[PDB]
Amino acid sequence: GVSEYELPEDPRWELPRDRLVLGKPLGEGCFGQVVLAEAIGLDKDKPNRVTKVAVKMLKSDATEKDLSDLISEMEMMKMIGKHKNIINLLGACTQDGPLYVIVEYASKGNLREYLQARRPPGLEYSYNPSHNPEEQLSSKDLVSCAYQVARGMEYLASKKCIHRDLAARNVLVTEDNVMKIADFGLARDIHHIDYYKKTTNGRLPVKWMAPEALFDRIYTHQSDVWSFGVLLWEIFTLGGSPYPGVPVEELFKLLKEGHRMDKPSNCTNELYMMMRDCWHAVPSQRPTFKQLVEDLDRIVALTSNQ
Ligand SMILES: CCN1C(=O)N(c2c(F)c(OC)cc(OC)c2F)Cc2cnc3[nH]c(CN4CCOCC4)cc3c21
Repeated sequence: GVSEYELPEDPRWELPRDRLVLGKPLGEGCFGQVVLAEAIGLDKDKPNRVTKVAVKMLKSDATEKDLSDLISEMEMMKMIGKHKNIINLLGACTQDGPLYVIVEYASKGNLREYLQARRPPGLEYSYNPSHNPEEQLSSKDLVSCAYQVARGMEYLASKKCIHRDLAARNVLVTEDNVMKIADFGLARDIHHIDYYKKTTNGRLPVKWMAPEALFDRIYTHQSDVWSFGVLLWEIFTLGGSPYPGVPVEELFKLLKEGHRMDKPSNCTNELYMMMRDCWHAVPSQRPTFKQLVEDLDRIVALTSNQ
C-alpha cells in the first residue's frame, strides 16, 4: 500500500489532489501511466487560473521498485532544474492517495508523430500516415527543431545528466511548437539489457545507442551526441525509422565496419556532415552539445523559411 511507504513531501512542490481535474490518457510505458489534467491554481499568485498539465502515476501492477523509480525520477528533475527545452517538473501529490508527479504538457505529441503528420505528399518523404494532416514545416523550422533539442541537451549536459536514450519519440512538442526533451531522469536499470525487446510503442532503442554503449554498455555525453545524430536523421526524414531494412543482429557488425546511414533526400551537405561527426567512431572526436548548439544557431539564421 502507498500508505505503507514514506513519500517525500516537498512543500514547494506539493499540490492537493482536489486541485487536479483528471482527463484523457496521454500514454503509458514500463509501469507508469500518464494522464492529462487541469490544475487549479498551480501558481500561488494566480489561484483562480487553470493550467493544462501532464500527470504521471503508477499502474495497477506497480511494485516497490516502480515507486522507487518514480520518486527517483521526480527528485532527479528537481535537482536538474528548469529549462525551456525539457519537460519540466511543475508539482507533485504525495499525500492522501497514490503518488502523482505533475509535469509540463505537450499537446502536439512526440517529435516523430509531429513530423509524420506534417509530411508533404511528395517524392522525398514516405507517406503521411495522419488522417488529419497539418501544415508542412519550412526548412528553417526543421533546423530549429534540431537547435532546440540540442539546446536542451546542452543544458542537461551542464547538469551532469546523461539521457542514454535520446530519440525523436523522447522529444515532445508543445502547443507553441516548443521542443521539450522527455525521460531524461530515468533510473538506469541495474540488470543487463535485452538488445532485442521493443518498447511499449514498438521501438527498438538499440538503434540509437552509440557503438561503445552497444558493445560495452558505456554511457557518456558523447554517446548522447551519437544519439542526437540519429535524431537529426529522424528530423530530416520527417519521422523516419533508423537503418531501414537492417535487423538488430546485423547492426552490430555493420556499425563496427564503419557503416552509417545515407543522407536523407531532403538534407543539406552541412547537416549531413553534422550527423557524420556525431556518428564518429571515437567518442572523443564527436562534437559536444555546446558546439552543436553554436553551429545549429548559425545554420538556423542562414536557412530559408520560404
Ligand atoms: C509520453 C507521455 N508523456 C509523458 O510521459 N510525460 C512525462 C511525464 F509524465 C513525466 O513524469 C515524471 C516525465 C517526463 O519526462 C520528463 C514526461 F515526458 C509528459 C507528457 C506531456 N505531454 C504529453 N503529450 C503526450 C501525447 N499526447 C497524446 C494525446 O494527447 C495529445 C498528445 C504525451 C505526453 C507526456
